Amino acid sequence: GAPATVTEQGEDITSKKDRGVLKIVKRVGNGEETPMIGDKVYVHYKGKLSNGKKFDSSHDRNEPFVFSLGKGQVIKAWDIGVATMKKGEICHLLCKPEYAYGSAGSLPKIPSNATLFFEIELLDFKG
Ligand SMILES: O=[N+]([O-])c1ccc(O)cc1
Repeated sequence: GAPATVTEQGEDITSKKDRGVLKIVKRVGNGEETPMIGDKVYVHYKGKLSNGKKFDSSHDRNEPFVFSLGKGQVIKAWDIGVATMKKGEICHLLCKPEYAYGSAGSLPKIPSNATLFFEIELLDFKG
């Protein structure tokens, strides 16, 4: 499935090149510009655990998730991953725990040492 495919066929987008965050672009977005640090970014997404369970989805909430890029308001993999996206892009990210919730996890839904899968759509970004 999609998690396996990004695990096996994704590109390492980390600065450390430690394969902690792997990406596949599913839909190419618009132009060349990506958001900048501090921008208000609007995304639709779903997240799955390695046991197949969907632990989060903005589509299911009928509202985008909104955050300021690069401020640690989201897991490291998102600050890194979303920063690589063009407006309109859809990508898959495979995030190892060191770029997600680590050994702590996030009660109740994210276990310790969890590798996470996301599909993310960048809807808009604004300074
Ligand atoms: O990926 N993330 O950092 C998130 C995004 C939204 C949420 O409700 C929880 C975690």
